[PDB]
Amino acid sequence: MIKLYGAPQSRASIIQWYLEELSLPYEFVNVNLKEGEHRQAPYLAINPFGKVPAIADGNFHLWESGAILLYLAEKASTIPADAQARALVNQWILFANSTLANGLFIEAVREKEMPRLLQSLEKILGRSPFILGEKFSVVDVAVGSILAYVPIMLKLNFDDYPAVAAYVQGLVQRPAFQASIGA
Amino acid sequence: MIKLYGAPQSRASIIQWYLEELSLPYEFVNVNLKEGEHRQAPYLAINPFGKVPAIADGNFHLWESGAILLYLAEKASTIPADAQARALVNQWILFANSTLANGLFIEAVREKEMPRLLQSLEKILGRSPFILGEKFSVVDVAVGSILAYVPIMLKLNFDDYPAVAAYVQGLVQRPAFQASIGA
Ligand SMILES: N[C@@H](CCC(=O)N[C@@H](CS)C(=O)NCC(=O)O)C(=O)O
Ligand SMILES: N[C@@H](CCC(=O)N[C@@H](CS)C(=O)NCC(=O)O)C(=O)O
Repeated sequence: MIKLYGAPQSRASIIQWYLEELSLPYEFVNVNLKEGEHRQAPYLAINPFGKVPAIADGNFHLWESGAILLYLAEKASTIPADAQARALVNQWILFANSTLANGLFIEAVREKEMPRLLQSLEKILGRSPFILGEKFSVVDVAVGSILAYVPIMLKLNFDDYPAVAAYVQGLVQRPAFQASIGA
Repeated sequence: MIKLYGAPQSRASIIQWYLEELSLPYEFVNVNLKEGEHRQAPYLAINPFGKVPAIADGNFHLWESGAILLYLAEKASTIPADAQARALVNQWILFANSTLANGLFIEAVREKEMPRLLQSLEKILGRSPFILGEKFSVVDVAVGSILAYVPIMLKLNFDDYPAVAAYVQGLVQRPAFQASIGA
Protein backbone atom coordinates (compact mmCIF):
# COMPACT_ATOMS: atom_id res chain seq x y z
CA MET A 1 0.00 0.00 0.00
CA ILE A 2 0.99 3.72 -0.17
CA LYS A 3 3.40 4.74 2.63
CA LEU A 4 3.10 8.44 3.56
CA TYR A 5 6.05 10.09 5.40
CA GLY A 6 4.95 12.96 7.57
CA ALA A 7 5.24 14.70 10.91
CA PRO A 8 2.84 16.42 13.34
CA GLN A 9 1.15 19.58 11.96
CA SER A 10 2.95 19.33 8.61
CA ARG A 11 1.68 19.32 4.99
CA ALA A 12 1.35 15.51 5.21
CA SER A 13 -2.19 16.28 6.64
CA ILE A 14 -3.17 17.63 3.19
CA ILE A 15 -2.26 14.21 1.69
CA GLN A 16 -4.19 12.45 4.50
CA TRP A 17 -7.26 14.54 3.59
CA TYR A 18 -7.09 13.46 -0.07
CA LEU A 19 -6.49 9.79 0.97
CA GLU A 20 -9.65 10.08 3.15
CA GLU A 21 -11.57 11.54 0.17
CA LEU A 22 -10.42 8.67 -2.08
CA SER A 23 -11.10 6.05 0.68
CA LEU A 24 -7.61 4.58 0.16
CA PRO A 25 -5.70 2.68 2.84
CA TYR A 26 -2.12 3.74 3.58
CA GLU A 27 0.65 3.42 6.15
CA PHE A 28 1.60 6.62 8.04
CA VAL A 29 5.36 6.79 8.74
CA ASN A 30 6.23 9.48 11.29
CA VAL A 31 9.52 11.31 10.62
CA ASN A 32 10.95 12.94 13.74
CA LEU A 33 11.80 16.44 12.46
CA LYS A 34 12.44 17.77 16.00
CA GLU A 35 15.26 15.22 16.40
CA GLY A 36 16.59 15.64 12.80
CA GLU A 37 15.51 12.23 11.41
CA HIS A 38 14.72 13.97 8.05
CA ARG A 39 18.40 15.03 7.74
CA GLN A 40 19.84 11.47 7.99
CA ALA A 41 20.76 9.08 5.15
CA PRO A 42 17.61 6.82 5.34
CA TYR A 43 15.13 9.72 4.89
CA LEU A 44 17.44 11.55 2.42
CA ALA A 45 17.21 8.41 0.22
CA ILE A 46 13.40 9.13 -0.02
CA ASN A 47 13.61 12.95 -0.37
CA PRO A 48 17.19 14.26 -0.90
CA PHE A 49 15.96 17.69 0.29
CA GLY A 50 14.84 16.28 3.67
CA LYS A 51 11.26 17.51 3.52
CA VAL A 52 7.91 15.89 4.31
CA PRO A 53 5.57 14.81 2.85
CA ALA A 54 6.87 12.05 0.65
CA ILE A 55 5.31 8.74 -0.43
CA ALA A 56 6.58 5.29 -1.35
CA ASP A 57 4.33 3.09 -3.55
CA GLY A 58 6.39 -0.09 -3.88
CA ASN A 59 9.81 0.86 -5.29
CA PHE A 60 8.46 4.27 -6.48
CA HIS A 61 9.21 7.29 -4.24
CA LEU A 62 7.77 10.80 -4.70
CA TRP A 63 8.04 14.10 -2.81
CA GLU A 64 6.39 17.63 -2.97
CA SER A 65 2.83 17.63 -1.60
CA GLY A 66 1.50 18.99 -4.92
CA ALA A 67 3.10 16.17 -6.98
CA ILE A 68 1.74 13.59 -4.52
CA LEU A 69 -1.82 15.03 -4.89
CA LEU A 70 -1.55 14.96 -8.73
CA TYR A 71 -0.17 11.40 -8.62
CA LEU A 72 -2.94 10.09 -6.36
CA ALA A 73 -5.55 11.90 -8.54
CA GLU A 74 -4.17 10.33 -11.75
CA LYS A 75 -4.02 6.83 -10.21
CA ALA A 76 -7.63 7.11 -9.02
CA SER A 77 -8.91 8.42 -12.41
CA THR A 78 -11.45 6.25 -14.23
CA ILE A 79 -11.65 8.20 -17.51
CA PRO A 80 -8.41 8.73 -19.47
CA ALA A 81 -7.26 12.36 -19.39
CA ASP A 82 -5.47 14.39 -22.05
CA ALA A 83 -2.58 16.91 -21.63
CA GLN A 84 -5.08 19.85 -21.40
CA ALA A 85 -7.30 18.31 -18.69
CA ARG A 86 -4.17 17.42 -16.64
CA ALA A 87 -2.76 20.94 -17.30
CA LEU A 88 -5.79 22.68 -15.74
CA VAL A 89 -5.41 20.53 -12.61
CA ASN A 90 -1.57 21.16 -12.59
CA GLN A 91 -2.29 24.94 -12.93
CA TRP A 92 -4.30 24.98 -9.69
CA ILE A 93 -1.82 22.79 -7.78
CA LEU A 94 1.09 25.07 -8.85
CA PHE A 95 -1.09 28.10 -7.87
CA ALA A 96 -1.81 26.62 -4.40
CA ASN A 97 1.87 25.81 -3.82
CA SER A 98 3.34 29.13 -5.00
CA THR A 99 1.20 32.16 -5.97
CA LEU A 100 -1.50 31.56 -3.35
CA ALA A 101 0.65 30.26 -0.42
CA ASN A 102 3.19 33.07 -0.98
CA GLY A 103 0.61 35.85 -1.25
CA LEU A 104 -1.11 34.77 1.95
CA PHE A 105 1.79 33.68 4.17
CA ILE A 106 4.82 35.88 3.20
CA GLU A 107 4.58 38.90 5.50
CA ALA A 108 6.42 41.28 3.11
CA VAL A 109 3.91 40.70 0.28
CA ARG A 110 0.67 39.85 2.19
CA GLU A 111 -0.84 43.40 2.40
CA LYS A 112 -0.75 43.81 -1.37
CA GLU A 113 -1.27 40.17 -2.52
CA MET A 114 -3.77 38.63 -0.07
CA PRO A 115 -6.74 41.00 -0.87
CA ARG A 116 -6.16 40.58 -4.65
CA LEU A 117 -6.02 36.76 -4.39
CA LEU A 118 -9.17 36.58 -2.25
CA GLN A 119 -11.03 39.07 -4.50
CA SER A 120 -10.25 36.89 -7.55
CA LEU A 121 -11.24 33.70 -5.68
CA GLU A 122 -14.50 35.43 -4.55
CA LYS A 123 -15.53 35.90 -8.22
CA ILE A 124 -14.75 32.26 -9.06
CA LEU A 125 -16.34 30.73 -5.94
CA GLY A 126 -19.41 33.00 -6.26
CA ARG A 127 -20.20 31.38 -9.63
CA SER A 128 -19.59 27.71 -8.74
CA PRO A 129 -19.53 25.55 -5.59
CA PHE A 130 -16.02 24.20 -6.30
CA ILE A 131 -12.94 25.57 -8.14
CA LEU A 132 -13.48 23.39 -11.24
CA GLY A 133 -17.31 23.62 -11.20
CA GLU A 134 -20.09 21.61 -9.59
CA LYS A 135 -17.86 18.70 -8.47
CA PHE A 136 -15.27 18.56 -5.62
CA SER A 137 -11.79 17.58 -6.87
CA VAL A 138 -8.08 17.38 -5.87
CA VAL A 139 -7.93 21.14 -6.77
CA ASP A 140 -10.19 21.89 -3.78
CA VAL A 141 -7.85 19.88 -1.50
CA ALA A 142 -4.82 21.86 -2.80
CA VAL A 143 -6.37 25.38 -2.75
CA GLY A 144 -8.77 24.72 0.14
CA SER A 145 -6.03 23.47 2.48
CA ILE A 146 -4.03 26.70 2.01
CA LEU A 147 -7.15 28.85 2.65
CA ALA A 148 -8.16 26.75 5.70
CA TYR A 149 -4.73 27.47 7.26
CA VAL A 150 -5.44 31.27 7.18
CA PRO A 151 -7.63 31.29 10.38
CA ILE A 152 -5.37 28.58 11.93
CA MET A 153 -1.97 30.31 11.43
CA LEU A 154 -2.67 34.03 10.77
CA LYS A 155 -5.70 34.68 13.09
CA LEU A 156 -7.44 36.21 10.00
CA ASN A 157 -10.91 35.52 8.57
CA PHE A 158 -12.81 35.61 5.27
CA ASP A 159 -15.65 37.92 6.53
CA ASP A 160 -15.09 40.35 3.61
CA TYR A 161 -15.34 37.46 1.08
CA PRO A 162 -18.64 35.58 1.67
CA ALA A 163 -18.32 33.04 -1.19
CA VAL A 164 -14.70 32.22 -0.05
CA ALA A 165 -15.91 31.97 3.59
CA ALA A 166 -18.78 29.58 2.60
CA TYR A 167 -16.44 27.49 0.45
CA VAL A 168 -13.86 27.10 3.27
CA GLN A 169 -16.69 26.35 5.78
CA GLY A 170 -18.07 23.66 3.44
CA LEU A 171 -14.62 22.04 3.11
CA VAL A 172 -13.94 22.14 6.88
CA GLN A 173 -17.28 20.38 7.55
CA ARG A 174 -16.51 17.46 5.18
CA PRO A 175 -16.05 14.27 7.27
CA ALA A 176 -12.83 13.49 5.30
CA PHE A 177 -11.42 16.90 6.34
CA GLN A 178 -12.49 16.41 9.99
CA ALA A 179 -10.69 13.00 9.99
CA SER A 180 -7.39 14.61 8.78
CA ILE A 181 -6.50 18.42 9.01
CA GLY A 182 -9.49 19.00 11.30
CA ALA A 183 -8.53 16.25 13.76
CA MET B 1 1.50 28.51 -32.84
CA ILE B 2 1.52 28.99 -29.03
CA LYS B 3 0.86 32.58 -27.87
CA LEU B 4 3.05 33.44 -24.83
CA TYR B 5 2.05 36.35 -22.60
CA GLY B 6 5.04 37.85 -20.84
CA ALA B 7 6.71 41.02 -19.55
CA PRO B 8 10.30 42.34 -19.29
CA GLN B 9 12.48 40.53 -16.71
CA SER B 10 9.71 38.03 -15.85
CA ARG B 11 9.16 34.24 -15.75
CA ALA B 12 7.78 34.27 -19.30
CA SER B 13 11.48 34.07 -20.41
CA ILE B 14 11.65 30.62 -18.75
CA ILE B 15 8.80 29.45 -21.05
CA GLN B 16 10.54 31.09 -24.03
CA TRP B 17 13.73 29.16 -23.12
CA TYR B 18 11.90 25.84 -23.16
CA LEU B 19 10.08 26.69 -26.45
CA GLU B 20 13.50 27.47 -28.01
CA GLU B 21 14.90 24.16 -26.63
CA LEU B 22 11.94 22.38 -28.32
CA SER B 23 12.51 24.33 -31.62
CA LEU B 24 8.89 25.51 -31.49
CA PRO B 25 7.69 28.86 -32.78
CA TYR B 26 5.60 31.14 -30.56
CA GLU B 27 3.86 34.51 -30.76
CA PHE B 28 5.16 36.64 -27.85
CA VAL B 29 2.72 39.22 -26.48
CA ASN B 30 4.00 41.80 -24.00
CA VAL B 31 1.75 42.63 -21.07
CA ASN B 32 2.64 46.07 -19.69
CA LEU B 33 2.78 45.39 -15.94
CA LYS B 34 4.16 48.89 -15.24
CA GLU B 35 0.93 50.35 -16.72
CA GLY B 36 -1.42 47.79 -15.07
CA GLU B 37 -2.40 45.93 -18.26
CA HIS B 38 -2.37 42.62 -16.32
CA ARG B 39 -5.23 44.01 -14.11
CA GLN B 40 -7.49 44.90 -17.09
CA ALA B 41 -10.38 42.70 -18.21
CA PRO B 42 -8.73 41.18 -21.37
CA TYR B 43 -5.78 39.84 -19.34
CA LEU B 44 -7.96 38.83 -16.34
CA ALA B 45 -9.95 36.65 -18.83
CA ILE B 46 -6.65 34.72 -19.46
CA ASN B 47 -5.36 34.60 -15.86
CA PRO B 48 -7.90 35.72 -13.23
CA PHE B 49 -5.01 36.37 -10.83
CA GLY B 50 -3.34 38.86 -13.23
CA LYS B 51 0.06 37.16 -13.39
CA VAL B 52 2.41 36.42 -16.28
CA PRO B 53 3.27 34.07 -17.84
CA ALA B 54 0.23 32.56 -19.51
CA ILE B 55 -0.17 30.77 -22.86
CA ALA B 56 -2.94 30.29 -25.38
CA ASP B 57 -2.73 27.14 -27.54
CA GLY B 58 -5.63 27.76 -29.91
CA ASN B 59 -8.70 28.16 -27.68
CA PHE B 60 -6.95 26.55 -24.64
CA HIS B 61 -5.48 28.98 -22.06
CA LEU B 62 -3.14 28.07 -19.22
CA TRP B 63 -1.33 29.99 -16.47
CA GLU B 64 1.41 29.18 -13.81
CA SER B 65 4.88 28.88 -15.35
CA GLY B 66 5.27 25.37 -13.88
CA ALA B 67 2.00 24.11 -15.38
CA ILE B 68 2.97 25.63 -18.75
CA LEU B 69 6.35 23.83 -18.67
CA LEU B 70 4.66 20.49 -17.84
CA TYR B 71 2.05 21.00 -20.58
CA LEU B 72 4.67 21.82 -23.27
CA ALA B 73 6.77 18.81 -22.14
CA GLU B 74 3.74 16.47 -22.40
CA LYS B 75 2.77 17.86 -25.83
CA ALA B 76 6.35 17.45 -27.15
CA SER B 77 6.79 13.86 -25.88
CA THR B 78 7.06 11.09 -28.49
CA ILE B 79 6.76 8.12 -26.08
CA PRO B 80 3.59 7.92 -23.95
CA ALA B 81 4.28 8.29 -20.23
CA ASP B 82 2.49 6.83 -17.23
CA ALA B 83 1.53 8.51 -13.92
CA GLN B 84 4.96 7.73 -12.32
CA ALA B 85 7.05 9.25 -15.14
CA ARG B 86 4.86 12.40 -15.13
CA ALA B 87 4.99 12.50 -11.29
CA LEU B 88 8.79 12.68 -11.23
CA VAL B 89 8.75 15.66 -13.58
CA ASN B 90 5.82 17.22 -11.59
CA GLN B 91 7.91 16.80 -8.38
CA TRP B 92 10.82 18.82 -9.77
CA ILE B 93 8.56 21.56 -11.21
CA LEU B 94 6.73 21.95 -7.85
CA PHE B 95 10.15 21.97 -6.08
CA ALA B 96 11.47 24.73 -8.40
CA ASN B 97 8.30 26.82 -7.83
CA SER B 98 8.02 26.39 -4.07
CA THR B 99 10.73 24.75 -1.90
CA LEU B 100 13.70 25.90 -4.01
CA ALA B 101 12.56 29.46 -4.89
CA ASN B 102 11.41 30.11 -1.30
CA GLY B 103 14.56 28.75 0.34
CA LEU B 104 16.83 30.85 -1.87
CA PHE B 105 14.83 34.08 -2.22
CA ILE B 106 13.01 34.56 1.14
CA GLU B 107 15.43 36.51 3.37
CA ALA B 108 13.99 35.18 6.67
CA VAL B 109 14.61 31.50 5.74
CA ARG B 110 17.69 31.81 3.42
CA GLU B 111 20.40 31.30 6.10
CA LYS B 112 19.03 27.88 7.07
CA GLU B 113 17.48 26.77 3.74
CA MET B 114 19.95 27.88 1.04
CA PRO B 115 23.04 25.79 2.15
CA ARG B 116 20.83 22.71 2.59
CA LEU B 117 19.23 23.12 -0.87
CA LEU B 118 22.57 23.78 -2.59
CA GLN B 119 24.33 20.93 -0.78
CA SER B 120 21.61 18.50 -1.98
CA LEU B 121 21.72 19.83 -5.56
CA GLU B 122 25.57 19.67 -5.48
CA LYS B 123 25.42 15.94 -4.66
CA ILE B 124 22.99 15.23 -7.54
CA LEU B 125 24.82 17.43 -10.09
CA GLY B 126 28.22 15.97 -9.11
CA ARG B 127 26.92 12.53 -10.29
CA SER B 128 25.18 13.44 -13.57
CA PRO B 129 25.34 16.38 -16.01
CA PHE B 130 21.60 17.15 -15.69
CA ILE B 131 19.01 16.71 -12.90
CA LEU B 132 17.37 13.60 -14.40
CA GLY B 133 20.66 12.09 -15.60
CA GLU B 134 22.57 12.23 -18.87
CA LYS B 135 19.94 14.15 -20.84
CA PHE B 136 18.77 17.78 -20.56
CA SER B 137 15.04 18.02 -19.78
CA VAL B 138 12.21 20.43 -18.76
CA VAL B 139 13.43 19.87 -15.14
CA ASP B 140 16.69 21.68 -15.96
CA VAL B 141 14.66 24.63 -17.34
CA ALA B 142 12.57 24.76 -14.12
CA VAL B 143 15.42 24.31 -11.59
CA GLY B 144 18.19 25.86 -13.66
CA SER B 145 16.28 29.12 -14.25
CA ILE B 146 15.83 29.62 -10.49
CA LEU B 147 19.53 28.88 -9.82
CA ALA B 148 20.65 31.20 -12.69
CA TYR B 149 18.76 34.09 -11.04
CA VAL B 150 20.79 33.74 -7.77
CA PRO B 151 23.85 35.86 -8.89
CA ILE B 152 21.59 38.50 -10.51
CA MET B 153 19.12 39.09 -7.65
CA LEU B 154 21.05 38.14 -4.49
CA LYS B 155 24.63 39.09 -5.51
CA LEU B 156 25.71 35.60 -4.38
CA ASN B 157 27.77 32.99 -6.26
CA PHE B 158 28.22 29.20 -6.30
CA ASP B 159 31.96 29.20 -5.38
CA ASP B 160 31.30 26.65 -2.61
CA TYR B 161 29.14 24.41 -4.88
CA PRO B 162 31.31 23.60 -7.93
CA ALA B 163 28.91 21.16 -9.67
CA VAL B 164 26.07 23.72 -9.21
CA ALA B 165 28.35 26.47 -10.60
CA ALA B 166 29.39 24.39 -13.67
CA TYR B 167 25.78 23.26 -14.28
CA VAL B 168 24.50 26.91 -14.25
CA GLN B 169 27.44 28.06 -16.43
CA GLY B 170 26.55 25.33 -18.94
CA LEU B 171 22.83 26.28 -19.02
CA VAL B 172 23.57 30.03 -19.48
CA GLN B 173 25.79 29.18 -22.54
CA ARG B 174 23.06 27.15 -24.29
CA PRO B 175 21.89 28.84 -27.53
CA ALA B 176 18.20 28.53 -26.47
CA PHE B 177 18.97 30.20 -23.12
CA GLN B 178 20.87 33.00 -24.93
CA ALA B 179 17.90 33.49 -27.31
CA SER B 180 15.54 33.91 -24.31
CA ILE B 181 16.74 34.67 -20.70
CA GLY B 182 20.21 35.75 -21.84
CA ALA B 183 18.82 38.05 -24.59
N1 LIG C 1 6.79 22.58 -1.15
C1 LIG C 1 6.93 21.46 -0.18
C2 LIG C 1 7.21 21.99 1.23
C3 LIG C 1 7.51 20.88 2.22
C4 LIG C 1 8.00 21.40 3.56
O1 LIG C 1 8.42 22.54 3.71
N2 LIG C 1 7.96 20.52 4.56
C5 LIG C 1 8.34 20.83 5.93
C6 LIG C 1 7.23 20.46 6.90
S1 LIG C 1 5.61 21.23 6.56
C7 LIG C 1 9.63 20.11 6.34
O2 LIG C 1 9.78 18.93 6.04
N3 LIG C 1 10.55 20.81 7.02
C8 LIG C 1 11.79 20.21 7.46
C9 LIG C 1 13.01 21.09 7.19
O3 LIG C 1 12.86 22.07 6.43
O4 LIG C 1 14.08 20.78 7.74
C10 LIG C 1 5.63 20.64 -0.18
O5 LIG C 1 4.58 21.27 -0.39
O6 LIG C 1 5.72 19.39 0.03
N1 LIG D 1 3.84 31.14 -9.51
C1 LIG D 1 3.63 32.07 -10.66
C2 LIG D 1 4.16 33.46 -10.33
C3 LIG D 1 3.93 34.45 -11.46
C4 LIG D 1 4.35 35.86 -11.10
O1 LIG D 1 4.59 36.20 -9.94
N2 LIG D 1 4.42 36.71 -12.11
C5 LIG D 1 4.75 38.11 -11.93
C6 LIG D 1 5.88 38.54 -12.86
S1 LIG D 1 6.46 40.22 -12.54
C7 LIG D 1 3.54 39.03 -12.19
O2 LIG D 1 2.85 38.83 -13.19
N3 LIG D 1 3.31 40.01 -11.31
C8 LIG D 1 2.22 40.95 -11.49
C9 LIG D 1 1.50 41.27 -10.19
O3 LIG D 1 1.78 40.57 -9.19
O4 LIG D 1 0.66 42.19 -10.19
C10 LIG D 1 4.35 31.49 -11.88
O5 LIG D 1 5.38 30.83 -11.66
O6 LIG D 1 3.83 31.69 -13.01
